[PDB]
Amino acid sequence: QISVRGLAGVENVTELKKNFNRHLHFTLVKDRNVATPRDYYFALAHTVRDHLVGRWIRTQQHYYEKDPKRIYYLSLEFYMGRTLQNTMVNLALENACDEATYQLGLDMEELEEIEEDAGLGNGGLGRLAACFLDSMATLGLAAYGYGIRYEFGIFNQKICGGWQMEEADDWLRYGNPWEKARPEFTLPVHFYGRVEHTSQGAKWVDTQVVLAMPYDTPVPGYRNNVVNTMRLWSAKAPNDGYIQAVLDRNLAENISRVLYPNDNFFEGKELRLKQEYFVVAATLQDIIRRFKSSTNFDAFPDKVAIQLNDTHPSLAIPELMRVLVDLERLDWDKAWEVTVKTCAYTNHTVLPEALERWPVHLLETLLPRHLQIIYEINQRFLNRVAAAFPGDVDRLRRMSLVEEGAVKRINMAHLCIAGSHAVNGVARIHSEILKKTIFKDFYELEPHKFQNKTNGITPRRWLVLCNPGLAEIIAERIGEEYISDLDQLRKLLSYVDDEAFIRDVAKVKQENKLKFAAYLEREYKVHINPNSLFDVQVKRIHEYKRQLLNCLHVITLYNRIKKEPNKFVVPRTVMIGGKAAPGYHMAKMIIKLITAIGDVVNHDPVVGDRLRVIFLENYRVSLAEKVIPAADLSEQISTAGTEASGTGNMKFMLNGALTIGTMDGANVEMAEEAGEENFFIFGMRVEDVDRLDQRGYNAQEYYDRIPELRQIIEQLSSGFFSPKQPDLFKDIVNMLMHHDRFKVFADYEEYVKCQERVSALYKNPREWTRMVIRNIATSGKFSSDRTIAQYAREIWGVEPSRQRLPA
Amino acid sequence: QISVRGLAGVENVTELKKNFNRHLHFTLVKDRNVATPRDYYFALAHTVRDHLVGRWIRTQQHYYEKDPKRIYYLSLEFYMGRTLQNTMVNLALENACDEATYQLGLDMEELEEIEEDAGLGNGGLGRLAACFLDSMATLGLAAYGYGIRYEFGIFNQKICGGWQMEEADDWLRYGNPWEKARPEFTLPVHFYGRVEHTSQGAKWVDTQVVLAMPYDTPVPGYRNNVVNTMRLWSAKAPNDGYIQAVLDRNLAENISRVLYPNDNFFEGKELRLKQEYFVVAATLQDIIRRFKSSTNFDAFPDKVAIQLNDTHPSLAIPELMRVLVDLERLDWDKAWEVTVKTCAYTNHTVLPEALERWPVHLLETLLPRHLQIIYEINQRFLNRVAAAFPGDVDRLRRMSLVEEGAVKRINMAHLCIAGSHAVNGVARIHSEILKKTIFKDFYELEPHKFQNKTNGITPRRWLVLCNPGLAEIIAERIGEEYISDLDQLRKLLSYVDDEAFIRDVAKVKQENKLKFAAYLEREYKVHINPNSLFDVQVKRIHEYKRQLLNCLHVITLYNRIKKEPNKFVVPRTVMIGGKAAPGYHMAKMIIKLITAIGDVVNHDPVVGDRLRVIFLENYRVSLAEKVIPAADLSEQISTAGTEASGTGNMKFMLNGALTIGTMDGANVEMAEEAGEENFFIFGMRVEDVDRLDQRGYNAQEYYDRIPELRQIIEQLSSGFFSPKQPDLFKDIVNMLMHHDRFKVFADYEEYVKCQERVSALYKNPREWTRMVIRNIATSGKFSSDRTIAQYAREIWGVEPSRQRLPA
Ligand SMILES: OC[C@H]1O[C@@H](c2cc(O)ccc2O)[C@H](O)[C@@H](O)[C@@H]1O
Ligand SMILES: OC[C@H]1O[C@@H](c2cc(O)ccc2O)[C@H](O)[C@@H](O)[C@@H]1O
Ligand SMILES: *Cc1c(COP(=O)(O)O)cnc(C)c1O
Ligand SMILES: *Cc1c(COP(=O)(O)O)cnc(C)c1O
Repeated sequence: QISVRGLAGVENVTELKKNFNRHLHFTLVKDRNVATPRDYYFALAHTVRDHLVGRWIRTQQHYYEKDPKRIYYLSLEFYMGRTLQNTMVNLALENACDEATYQLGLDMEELEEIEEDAGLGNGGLGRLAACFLDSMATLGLAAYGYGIRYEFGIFNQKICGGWQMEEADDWLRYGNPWEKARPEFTLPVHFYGRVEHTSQGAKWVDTQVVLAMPYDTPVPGYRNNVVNTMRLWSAKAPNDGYIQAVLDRNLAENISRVLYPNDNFFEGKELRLKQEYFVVAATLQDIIRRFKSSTNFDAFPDKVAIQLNDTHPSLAIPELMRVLVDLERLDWDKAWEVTVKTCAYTNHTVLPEALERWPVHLLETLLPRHLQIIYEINQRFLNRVAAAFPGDVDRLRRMSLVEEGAVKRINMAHLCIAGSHAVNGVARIHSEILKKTIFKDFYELEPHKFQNKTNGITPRRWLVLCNPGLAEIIAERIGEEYISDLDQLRKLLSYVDDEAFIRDVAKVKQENKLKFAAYLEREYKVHINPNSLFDVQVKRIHEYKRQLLNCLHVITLYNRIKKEPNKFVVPRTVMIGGKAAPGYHMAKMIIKLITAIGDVVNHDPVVGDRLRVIFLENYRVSLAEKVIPAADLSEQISTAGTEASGTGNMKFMLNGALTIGTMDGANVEMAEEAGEENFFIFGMRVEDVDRLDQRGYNAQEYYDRIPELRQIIEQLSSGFFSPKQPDLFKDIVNMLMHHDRFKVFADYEEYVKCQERVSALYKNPREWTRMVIRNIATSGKFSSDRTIAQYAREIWGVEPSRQRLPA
Repeated sequence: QISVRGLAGVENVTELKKNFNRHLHFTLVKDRNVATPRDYYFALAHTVRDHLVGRWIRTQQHYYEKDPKRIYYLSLEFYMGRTLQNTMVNLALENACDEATYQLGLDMEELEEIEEDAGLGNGGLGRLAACFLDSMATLGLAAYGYGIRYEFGIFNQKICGGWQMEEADDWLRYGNPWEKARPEFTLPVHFYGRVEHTSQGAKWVDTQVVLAMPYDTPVPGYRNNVVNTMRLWSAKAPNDGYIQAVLDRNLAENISRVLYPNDNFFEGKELRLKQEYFVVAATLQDIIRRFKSSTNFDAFPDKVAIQLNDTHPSLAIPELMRVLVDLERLDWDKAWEVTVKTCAYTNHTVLPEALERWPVHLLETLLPRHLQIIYEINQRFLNRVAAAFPGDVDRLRRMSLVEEGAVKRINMAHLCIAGSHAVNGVARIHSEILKKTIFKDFYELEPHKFQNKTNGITPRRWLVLCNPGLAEIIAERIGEEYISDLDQLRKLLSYVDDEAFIRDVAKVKQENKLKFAAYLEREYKVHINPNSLFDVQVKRIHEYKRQLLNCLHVITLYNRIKKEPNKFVVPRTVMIGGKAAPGYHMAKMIIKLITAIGDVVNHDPVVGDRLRVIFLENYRVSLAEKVIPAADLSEQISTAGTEASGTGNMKFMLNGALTIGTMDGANVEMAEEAGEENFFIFGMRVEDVDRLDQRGYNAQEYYDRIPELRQIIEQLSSGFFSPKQPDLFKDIVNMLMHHDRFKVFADYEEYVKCQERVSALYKNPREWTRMVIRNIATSGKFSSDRTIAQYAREIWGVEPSRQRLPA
């Protein structure tokens, strides 16, 4: 047992054991003679859950009595991962439960692996919402996460013949012990219909009704006895030939059936629009209901803050207006004032293919009243623009919420800026780019609205939970206060020359690598050398993230070895993992390329154990918790200006891996905090990318001047990596040579050179670890607690608290 | 008084004072009432000189008794600089003399400034010979420096209208107290004539005779009581209408009149050839004379080692053969064996315009016998090549000592390789380049001959003498042993975190900068800001050294300031100094450009004291001793592969300045010793340069893709820096754009970026100094004591000794 894992008191261990047996008997209806590991997992989950209830009920009762300003975080994604360990950590029950299960003759680690990941998200945006809920609870904010309870989350990825195969993520199959259905709070949501203009106001009639049933999941703060709520809505058909009518109920319930598996890509499908309005409509009614139970809505913004995670829940703006104007009968101007002061919008990308632009004909059929409200909002907004910039007709066209052309569309991002009192980017460089390019016109009109809130990650799940060994050696030196005040890691700088510490940090990493190297053989049949440098790139597969650049390097290393076999080179295990969106052809071709390279490299006798290429299958939160602690090198090589922030980069930094990356997103602030000398930065900066675009990017030029690059392209083209199918990678080569939007070749030389400097430092164990300590010691700024404290003070207008609520 | 400067004993101070007064009276024939500072300088010089005599006579007597192997270093250049302080340092008389002169009411520092530099050299090659003599004496080797006593050394440089003006360096005007004329050892040297082939051997007859009169100068080792000799020959006409015949004696004496002012450039003038044979002929007779007084010449190589400093003294090979064969009557094969085992050759450059290729018609008229011997050597050599590489006729052509064509020439470098048992480069990268390119054929034939001997500098003149403050704070921590065992500076690494040391190192530098900033106003009328970063590039003006790249950066800094005047930038004083060879037009245009930039930059009100451009006039050894200790940034930016070694770079490193440079010459080994992280490396490596040449260097490409570079070129072309003469710099621009052999534009971007990282570190005083300490601490390898110990053991076959000879 380690200190950070809490006390294993005699009274508590005894209590846990009896409650465990009580649940196994009464709850699971089983006896030790027929119970399986899954049954044991559930008995434990129910036991731990019992400890949350008391705090959950009192926290909510507390908010009712004190009536603080409530924070509503609306998101279509909450990438939660597993809940058992995180709950034990936040309640300081980990050692007690470890001990109790030990005494019952069970291995708690084994049971934890049985829990299904709650994969209600795609990647960064979804996991950010999850980290935020943890921090909001840890900072004592009266916050509520609101989203959709998808029956099927992100698909489970299977690799067949080196190709990605998708299969339904039936995460609710065995039940979810963490959620509590609240059928009594079911609310109606309207679709279609038409608008009627009577004497006293407009009415939305003849609508199709879909019920929204909420499921509440507890969100415990870190050892402060605060337990907030994440409310997820489930679609249900109202109860009102016969057989077919009953079977068609599934049409309405399909709304909460599956999570769209696109990350950073907009797909204008009706079902997706229905999901977006569904979460918005149910949530707002719940918000208003709670408010009226605290009617002049003038105080609404003083009691309510609604944070829009990207534009997905943007309909909250016109829906709030609809309710205040049509139902509460407030005048437009009063309603608009309340709406703007209540809403805030967070942008997460600048890529054009990711911005939401809904066809007017769709909103026209599905939400006729909202379209009218949007036109009105647009009308009044453009009048403000016209008055501020008289005669600038092109500005009017550029700022309009309505986009003209082949098919009229509504720019949801413009709608969010107009209807929010605050708009923020997620990293300094990203926020600046927003003001300089994408939202320049809006920034000129209302400079005060634009802010920055650099992303962060929770040190609970991303350090204590996944890397106990590191959290322990750190605690031994500076105590445990850093877990909820990560800035204290700075105190570790005074140990950079401490021989003992250096030895421990290195030891922890080695243990993590052995543990992971073992895991890889266990549940996947792959052997790797634990002494090699663990070079990993895990994140969704996308061209802008440039897994292809990583591939080029790997192939370069291979060609160099084959060129001079008996020459020494630092051993490396190159691990790449991530899912590709089902309809993203190029993403799927890249995965194939990666496995294809592995097929060649991993079986070349001459390479030996000096180079290994492994594709990490089904990358997800639970897997991230395993690979990150075991990494030595973190690949964050997106083309400068494309990765808004990135969060995986922060996880790696906090866990003892060095970073090789471009000056993109949060990498810039990370390098700034640790010192550029302690980072492996390379490639074009944003400015260099623009210059190249002015000039015109011609990949052929690099192909002609770099022999090693040429050799690689010719290997791909000739079928060196695809014997049976010589032209298998023709699309990739064609893209790289003629239409590479991300300039892979432009950063190749500097990337390869930078990688050489990495290998050089790895040869000096002591100095590599010392640099590691300098990174870990300055990763404090990247805690989501800092991020949330900034949102709270600069946007929501509430003060975070570290005060413990009574037991 | 500081410790490293020795003891100021009461008996010695009293003795020095009386001897000072004795010389002022009896030697200078003056009294205190009419004595000027110069008279005082001479009284002091004679007093210090008296202390050398006893040791000088005993050292030579010692070599006579013990009869060790003698080392003869032949060089046409010995860039000695001043001798007074160096002598006091090596005899540990500095404090005593400081005290004694103080008591007589005189400032010793003032008197030292009166001594004329012995400028018998151009640059690096000449100063290397000087450092070598110091180290050979310090290592107790029986070594003799042999050269020419030029009446006029390197010209004194005057800047008029921003242009270089040359004026005779009449360094002997007031007399040289250090030398001792030895008219009794005068030797005859022959020129012209013809060859007669009699029965028993060939005879060189009807020659013109020129006498060689030697002047001996003492070379004291560091506190070991060893005093070696530097013998310099002076040309004298034999004593045998009347008036004109007497006046024409000057024709013969013109041989030792002036030093050719070319550095790294071959000028095939007859007078230069006469100088080369003159030093060789007189020296060899002296060597043989001394040997016969120690006749089977089989032991000659066991008692004699002749080191050829470049090809300038290459005629030593055929001259030795001439003497052994024609005069001593040894058979050719025996004579050749002795010659090869006796001679060793050091190459100092790979630039084609620097290699000596003498026209056959000149050697034919001036040295008919030597030409015959050279043909014979060539003949027998090519027979060896033919036998080793049968049928390779092109190799025969490439290796021939005789070059065919428009005008037959003799490749002196090929002659040296054939007639020497050892050939060495002066830095690892240079030595490798010799084996891979320039002398590849020779390396293949005789791989054993090729070696490397990385250059070094003497820590006596280049640390103790010019930077007493630094030598003192170092001695305070690790003692004084490092002065003759520089590797001990490593011990300073354990003080890199020592707050006291950091403060002292920084303090010493600040004092040096104040001292120099003051000097600049004193004897030159220029004011500078002592708080700015001292950015200096001092060395001979040449295109390969790329002072032009430095200029481009300076202009860039200026344009950036003018662009954003109120933006903060680290203040800089950019100092550039160096002489241009009289006939090197481009070199003279670069000097003009530098002063022209200064004229604009230094008088722009907006720049203020943030940027200053100063051209250091008349750069020479005595000036180097002043600027180097005061530098913060050392510019060593030659195009990769062109600077064989460089030595100025080492001086700066030993004196606390950081280095920004290319991976050229010794810079590579310096970075390797200190760690690349503690060096500011940038630009193309040798390999990148070759790739560019394969491809074809097109400067226009850089001009088109870099706006800042374009702006600079257009400023130069339009006359921005030359109002009255708008096209004044047309030649420079034309060269840069169409025929730049050194690829200035190719390294511009990376250079400017690297300079930004320098400015960034300078903003952090503590970390800049810590990096400085890491440099100084690892500069040990660059002591000429290490270099000479390697020559001694690996080439000359003698063991260095640190044993003190009796008083
Ligand atoms: O802000 C959390 C992360 O959100 C990511 C994201 C943005 C979207 O518009 C859609 C999906 C998605 O995962 C950005 O790519 C990351 O850079 C950023 O760190
Ligand atoms: O070896 C001492 C230095 O000799 C220099 C030199 C070489 C020549 O062939 C002629 C003159 C001259 O000064 C090289 O340029 C330096 O790189 C080298 O460090
Ligand atoms: C942290 C995380 C991400 C975000 O990673 P980036 O590299 O910033 O894209 C995506 N997926 C999972 C499962 C994560 O844990
Ligand atoms: C050391 C020295 C040199 C050689 O300098 P580099 O930069 O190596 O060319 C030339 N001249 C003088 C006066 C020197 O002291």
